[PDB]
Amino acid sequence: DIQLTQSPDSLAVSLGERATINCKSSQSIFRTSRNKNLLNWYQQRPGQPPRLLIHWASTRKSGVPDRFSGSGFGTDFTLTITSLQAEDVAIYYCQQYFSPPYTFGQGTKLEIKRTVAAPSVFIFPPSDEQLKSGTASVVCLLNNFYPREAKVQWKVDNALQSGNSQESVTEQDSKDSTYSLSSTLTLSKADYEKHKVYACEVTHQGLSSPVTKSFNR
Amino acid sequence: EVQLVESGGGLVQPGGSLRLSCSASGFSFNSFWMHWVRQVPGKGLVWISFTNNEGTTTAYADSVRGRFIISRDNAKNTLYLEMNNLRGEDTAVYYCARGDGGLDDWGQGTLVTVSSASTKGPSVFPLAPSSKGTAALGCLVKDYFPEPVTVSWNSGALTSGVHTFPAVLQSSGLYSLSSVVTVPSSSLGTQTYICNVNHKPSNTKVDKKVEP
Repeated sequence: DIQLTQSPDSLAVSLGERATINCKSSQSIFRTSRNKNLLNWYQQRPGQPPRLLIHWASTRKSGVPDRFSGSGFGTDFTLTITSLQAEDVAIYYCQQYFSPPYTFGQGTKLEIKRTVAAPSVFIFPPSDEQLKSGTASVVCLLNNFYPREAKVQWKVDNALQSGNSQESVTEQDSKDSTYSLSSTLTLSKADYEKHKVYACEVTHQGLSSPVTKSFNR
Repeated sequence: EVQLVESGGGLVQPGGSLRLSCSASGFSFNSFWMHWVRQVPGKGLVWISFTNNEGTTTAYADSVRGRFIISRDNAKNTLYLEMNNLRGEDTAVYYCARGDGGLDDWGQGTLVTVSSASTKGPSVFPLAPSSKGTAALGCLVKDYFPEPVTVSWNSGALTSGVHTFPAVLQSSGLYSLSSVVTVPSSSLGTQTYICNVNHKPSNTKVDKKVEP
């Protein structure tokens, strides 16, 4: 079948700048009749269905901003996004519409480079309803920060925790280009009642020195 | 309008069969090629199948040929995907799309989970704001299987500042997620905050009030 290779796999470009994404096909996708290269470009925004941007290698779909443009011939194709906006955060896919299977490239993840944003840190104690069940989940929230790089440390009575926490990060926001993160500390009702001070310590580029949020059991 | 809606996805035993439907509206369905595309969560788009205007020509990805059957009922404005001998590599969101230049008007997609693990409903716990100008609160949706779970706030009346975290697979093999919202601290005295959790695979619908 036809193989589509995108480059790079991931890309970070600053707001208002230009993004260049390559798509190489293993063979010609030029249909002599109609005089067209049968290449498509799609945008798949966080938690959304894919959107057609370009068909016939350079024909932009109506309603698609002129900031998006496709180019190339033969086997070498390019998607260009000028004046990068926050809502351009997505994974970009090229697709061959020449012969079945109508194969897609592996996608190119587009990260929006934005100004440094410090996280807002919030701590949540386990609920009384959960404690009854026999488990304690302690949640630490890092809200609306940039860049992604963040160190989150749990301290139970100043004793550095390890192997008992899980993290989840949201996709970059389409308006403010930030990330949000949750760190969940899981303990048994017994191991939880053994201690008093529950603290979450956050290290991020935006904060002058590591921030700490805590509660007493 | 133009609308494409996929349904029929759910939890199925490996070796099992499932039938997906794609309901088309707002256009002359019978004049267009129809495609099925799948997406393994966190992975890329994989073209699965297509059929021409009347279903005289069909094609399939190598990974599904022999197990899947694409069909269309033009009179009923529906595309179908019959899936047989399902395996773990078939676990994906399945999308349908209409043709011409490329694939357009993709639907929301339907999740197909191929697993022998049991259906399990979640437990919903509040992430209450503390007394110690903006306040954060949320709901912890814990120990469920399979995906997905949907969370809304105040029956959809609260959308601004909401972050529903991707679900994480725990050491147990059960999923868990938290949904959070930052609100003005000034509203904490009068404004009620309720997270609306729905886990359709287990018939679990939970409304949980989060109070400070």
